[PDB]
Amino acid sequence: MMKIVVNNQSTLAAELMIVAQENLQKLVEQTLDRRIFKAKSGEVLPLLHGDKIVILLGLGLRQDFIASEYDKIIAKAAEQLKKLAIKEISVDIDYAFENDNVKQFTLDTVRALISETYVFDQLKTEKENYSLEQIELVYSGDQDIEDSAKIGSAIACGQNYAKDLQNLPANICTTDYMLNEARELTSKYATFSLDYLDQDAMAELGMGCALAVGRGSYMSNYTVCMEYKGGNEGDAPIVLVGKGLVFDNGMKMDMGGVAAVMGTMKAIAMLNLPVNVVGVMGLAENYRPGDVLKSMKGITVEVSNTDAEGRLVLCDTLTYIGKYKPKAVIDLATLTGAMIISLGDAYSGMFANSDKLANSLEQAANASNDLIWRLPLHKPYLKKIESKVADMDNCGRDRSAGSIVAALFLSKFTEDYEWAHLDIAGSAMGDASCKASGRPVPLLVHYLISQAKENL
Amino acid sequence: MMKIVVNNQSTLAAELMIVAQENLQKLVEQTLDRRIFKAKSGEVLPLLHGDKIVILLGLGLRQDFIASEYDKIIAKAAEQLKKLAIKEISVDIDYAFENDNVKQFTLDTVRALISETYVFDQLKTEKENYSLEQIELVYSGDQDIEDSAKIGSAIACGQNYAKDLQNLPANICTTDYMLNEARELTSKYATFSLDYLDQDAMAELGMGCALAVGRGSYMSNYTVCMEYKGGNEGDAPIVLVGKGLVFDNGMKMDMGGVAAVMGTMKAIAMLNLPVNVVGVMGLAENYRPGDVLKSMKGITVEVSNTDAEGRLVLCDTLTYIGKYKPKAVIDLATLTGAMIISLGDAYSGMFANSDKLANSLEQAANASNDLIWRLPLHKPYLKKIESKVADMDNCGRDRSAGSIVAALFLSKFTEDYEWAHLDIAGSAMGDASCKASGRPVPLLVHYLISQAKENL
Amino acid sequence: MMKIVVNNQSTLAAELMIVAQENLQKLVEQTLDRRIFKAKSGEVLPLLHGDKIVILLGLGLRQDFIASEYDKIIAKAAEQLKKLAIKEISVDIDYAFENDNVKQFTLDTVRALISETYVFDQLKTEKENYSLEQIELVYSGDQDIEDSAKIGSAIACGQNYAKDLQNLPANICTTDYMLNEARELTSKYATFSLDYLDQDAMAELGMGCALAVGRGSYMSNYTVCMEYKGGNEGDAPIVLVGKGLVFDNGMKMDMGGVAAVMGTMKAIAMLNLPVNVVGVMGLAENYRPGDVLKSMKGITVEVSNTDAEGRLVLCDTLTYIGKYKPKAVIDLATLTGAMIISLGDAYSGMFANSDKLANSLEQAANASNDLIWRLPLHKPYLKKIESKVADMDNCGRDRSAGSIVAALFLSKFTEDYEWAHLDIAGSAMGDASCKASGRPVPLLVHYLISQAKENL
Ligand SMILES: [Cl-]
Ligand SMILES: [Cl-]
Ligand SMILES: [Cl-]
Ligand SMILES: [Cl-]
Ligand SMILES: [Cl-]
Ligand SMILES: [Cl-]
Ligand SMILES: [Cl-]
Ligand SMILES: [Cl-]
Ligand SMILES: [Cl-]
Ligand SMILES: [Cl-]
Ligand SMILES: [Cl-]
Ligand SMILES: [Cl-]
Ligand SMILES: [Cl-]
Ligand SMILES: [Cl-]
Ligand SMILES: [Cl-]
Ligand SMILES: [K+]
Ligand SMILES: [K+]
Ligand SMILES: [K+]
Ligand SMILES: [K+]
Ligand SMILES: [K+]
Ligand SMILES: [K+]
Ligand SMILES: [K+]
Ligand SMILES: [K+]
Ligand SMILES: [K+]
Repeated sequence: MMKIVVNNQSTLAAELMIVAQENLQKLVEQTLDRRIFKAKSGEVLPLLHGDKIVILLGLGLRQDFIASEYDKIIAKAAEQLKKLAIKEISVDIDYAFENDNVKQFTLDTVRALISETYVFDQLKTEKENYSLEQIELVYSGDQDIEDSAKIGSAIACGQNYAKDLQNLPANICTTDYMLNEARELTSKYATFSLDYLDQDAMAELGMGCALAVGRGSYMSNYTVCMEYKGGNEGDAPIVLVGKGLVFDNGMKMDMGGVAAVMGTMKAIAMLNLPVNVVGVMGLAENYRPGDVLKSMKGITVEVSNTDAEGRLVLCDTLTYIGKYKPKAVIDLATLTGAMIISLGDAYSGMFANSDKLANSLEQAANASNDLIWRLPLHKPYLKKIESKVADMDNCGRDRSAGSIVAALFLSKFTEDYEWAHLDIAGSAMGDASCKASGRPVPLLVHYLISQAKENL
Repeated sequence: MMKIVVNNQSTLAAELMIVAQENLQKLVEQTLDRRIFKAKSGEVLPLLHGDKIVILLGLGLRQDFIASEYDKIIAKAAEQLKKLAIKEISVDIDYAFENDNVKQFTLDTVRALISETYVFDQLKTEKENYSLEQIELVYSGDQDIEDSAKIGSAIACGQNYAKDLQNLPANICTTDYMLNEARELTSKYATFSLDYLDQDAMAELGMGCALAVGRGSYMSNYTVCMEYKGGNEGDAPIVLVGKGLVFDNGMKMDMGGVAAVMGTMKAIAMLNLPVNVVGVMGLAENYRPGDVLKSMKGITVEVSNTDAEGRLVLCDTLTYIGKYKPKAVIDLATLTGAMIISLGDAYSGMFANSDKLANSLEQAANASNDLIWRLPLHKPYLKKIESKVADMDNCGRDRSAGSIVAALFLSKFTEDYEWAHLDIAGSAMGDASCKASGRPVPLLVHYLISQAKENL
Repeated sequence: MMKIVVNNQSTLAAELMIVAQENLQKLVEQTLDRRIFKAKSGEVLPLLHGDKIVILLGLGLRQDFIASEYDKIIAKAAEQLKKLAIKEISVDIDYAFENDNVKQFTLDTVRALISETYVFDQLKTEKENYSLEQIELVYSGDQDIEDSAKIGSAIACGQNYAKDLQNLPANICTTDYMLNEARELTSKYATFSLDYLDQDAMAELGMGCALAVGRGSYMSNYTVCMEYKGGNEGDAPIVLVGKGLVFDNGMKMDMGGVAAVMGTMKAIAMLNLPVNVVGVMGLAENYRPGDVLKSMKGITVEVSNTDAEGRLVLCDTLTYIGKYKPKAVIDLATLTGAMIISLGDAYSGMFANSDKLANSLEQAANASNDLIWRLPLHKPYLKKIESKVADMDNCGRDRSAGSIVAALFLSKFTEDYEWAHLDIAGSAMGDASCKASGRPVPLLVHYLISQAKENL
């Protein structure tokens, strides 16, 4: 596997010097060796002069530094690593910002490095044969950063797993494929258990909304539950709900919901978090316009928009998970294109029926720099999905407050939970980058770690 | 004019009873007179039984009550008022919610009544000949509500004026027409003064962005400044900047920016606020794709989107107002259609480069229930308007984070102010209601009143 | 200015080693210094180890090498040059392909280097302040390459000038601006003379097609002629005709036609070619659908497509240039979007009414690797522009054989010349690269040089 260690000097054959612009001069003294690299944000200079390779990466000035953009900077170094085929790297952070707290910066540096050196060649004939085998984090200060490195490593491992699942094509990534992934993941840890419903079970429960979305398909619906019993027995679990509609459209809406749940379950299992968590996945493949379905809850839904099938899967799943008597429920869905227009790729939009939960997610977002922006769950917009023939419509007649309307639809099914909804259409896919990001795995693991600490 | 008085009993020939559902029974005792009206939110029952007419209007239960929707409820009564031709009305609020603070509820009731009985028949041959001549607010409690009524009245007067200006057609509402409105408004109050630039003056200042938007038109550009010297001489003014691009398109983007500035200037003049305020209006009428302009600031702007001309007018105006050395600058623009998708009609989206200012606007929004939602001014999205041939583009190449991008463009021109930008495309026009609302006049007057009090 | 010299060893402080993969080993012996760079096509490795910087640039294997793509490879080195701020560079070509003839490779290397280090910051506030000041071409063989370097230099100077003109925005690049460029260029060389027609002159000649295209605009039409009298007096000139419709649309059709004429006139003036050449520019700015115009030739043209105005300018200009009694006439026009669909960015599509001329252009294209593909001037497609009300239509009723139809339209005006038409919509702009290329300046200068040699 990947070796992550921490040390107070650099001992590998290649080194990556991460340099704040205000520390450039000091670095120069310790070393126009002087003039050539100015340590500007994202600037990269590989010095192959010594027998050992040295790559300088600039951060610019503290006052211009947006932490949420740090992956984009590390990306620059990661290209050089791949290009020079460097598999073992010492990462010296002594010349970064004095102000920044080292623990989070360590966590982030390790995470971004492992994340940005990710490669997908599963379906290619020519293999890249490149990956990092070792990172030696080099730090001279007095702070304990060992664990931070371990966590950033685990998270990056989960983001990359999420990326794998988002990158698979729909004909390979079938509902059976996903069900098998859940089996293979749960088999690897004694703390895991797997429960799931097939169509028959789902039909006995009256899950009319979710079953209708797959009605026409050859791929079976499944509601898959990975119970991670990290915490004390009987303590209420945190439930993560992911939407995994194969071949979903809004432009294409990928597996990001379930991909991030998988990625998050893997990470917390690796870190062995002392918290109870259930990862739940609603699986289906893509029932005419105007049909009326009966949800498990018993609310009748007129499906006015055939494009909006993803929410139908999420509503029955959200009703079903109530059995867990969850302390919190967070769902993740590449749910609306409106989200990209509202916030772009940088933020996951979030909606919550609980200020306490919203706050915790906001703290996790600040800590991890996996950015969220809360949007208002504005009840009067419920009128936009009144229906002539049914209890409610699934979608408004126009595009206005689209994401809000979608969250409101779901909110009819979650009134008994403390609940948050992350619309990750932008944050998971990009907005024209079109690249799997593995988000919001980092946010969720920070949130879960914070909840796990509150346990002790 | 309109008579607003306050009294502890009802003495006019028609009465409007505003009834919380929890107080229905109590109202019945004081009076199937019983069974017929249930005081549901917005329910209306006119009793023409007595010689005096009595209209009952329900509020539903406290726990279901969204204050920001109160105009929609009052609207129901206002239809009855017009239909029954009632010009003098006693408004009894003793049966409304006990919990609600009476002062704000009084202010809101008076405002909504005057606002919702608004009529526009200026260009019609058949006149409605309807308006409220007198409201007697009836309240039995110990709170002093006289002033609250006066304020709600002034605000509604400003909203209606704003509605008039939004409702005028572009061929009547010329830049000259607007300039004359500013003259007529400033002539009515000793506290007002008028300064303005014509094209020649604007060209001497190098206002290349704003001048370019009107370059082709017969209607002249103007930058119109209404200085309201309510406060102590030499105290830094609050500057309100409005975008008034005649015949603007994004669907059509109306005069809402300048209309709300006008409405706000009228209201604070009527209330005689002890605060220094300058209302500024950038006027122009609708220069090919790809042109490069030099702003007054000297930044060069490639105009990639011919639709996005409104921001060009706002940037030069924002630079120009710096002369005032304003304590705060708030601009208002029906700027993007993206806003309607993000938030719909209920919220003005806001962006701020100052947390202090954002907070004050958030307090005003809470107080008045003229809702705002802060969106993030996310600097990395500046990349979306990098330009090959110029300092910057005016618009991104796609629709993503559109409103944010527009705010970021403007933010390049306001780095020296505490500054907020209200995108009122949704809140001023509706999202398919398509009706002038006079917003955000109510928000701005609350904000200004709060600032005026902090003066003493 | 730029210093270009030739030498048999490298004497500047930075060096660029251009390395064929089959010569990598040999280079290594002369020098894992070994393992790291594999000389793959476009691979770049800057060695800042010595006091002098050394950049290695790979070509891959001879059998995989497409010469027309060489600029894309040089581009890789040019980024490093700019990034390391290297202004003086020795370019060693001894390790390139043995098979390639050195003269053309020298010409191409110099041209691509100067072309790919081009910067446009005319309208920017922040200047790049970067350009090559000196290239020392290093070659150990027995071939005389001095002149080749001079020519490649002149051509790159013309391509960059063309790029400048394509990159200017329409509001800066007015018909007056272009007329002034022709004045400034003709003033710099005794061999140049300037004749031109304004609108009045054009109207006396009956140029009804060209005048109609600008009829509505403020920018005047001009037909601008730069007579370059390099050759013997009285010898028939080669006429290059360029279409320069400001703000033209098809997506946007730029100044590429006149830009390349300008660039070509500059280059041959610098090289002092002993050939008679007239560069002619039809200038206008953007007359309803269905109008009938009388061309100078007297053919009546129904303008069915308002988008197709560019050809109307070209037809009157083509008639007019007959006065020169030209030996050959080549026109260049970003004329159809169809071209990009047919051939993409790599080829200029060409049409000719003369096999002799087509052949010469094909030889120039082979020599310079400024690629052309001849398309058929298929007379039966003349039926697609038959007109009910006029001699002919300007455009077909559908998109089929669009470029061919456009060439056929023009061919009605050139039956007395040996004539070629280059549709450079793809080759000048890119197809989503969207980048000015300065093509086909290189092709035209090779053609002209070849014609100049045939003179002696
Ligand atoms: Cl990994
Ligand atoms: Cl959906
Ligand atoms: Cl939507
Ligand atoms: Cl609850
Ligand atoms: Cl923990
Ligand atoms: Cl009024
Ligand atoms: Cl705009
Ligand atoms: Cl937009
Ligand atoms: Cl400030
Ligand atoms: Cl006050
Ligand atoms: Cl040059
Ligand atoms: Cl054309
Ligand atoms: Cl075509
Ligand atoms: Cl001939
Ligand atoms: Cl020659
Ligand atoms: K297990
Ligand atoms: K199925
Ligand atoms: K949308
Ligand atoms: K006055
Ligand atoms: K004008
Ligand atoms: K939009
Ligand atoms: K001359
Ligand atoms: K003209
Ligand atoms: K086409």
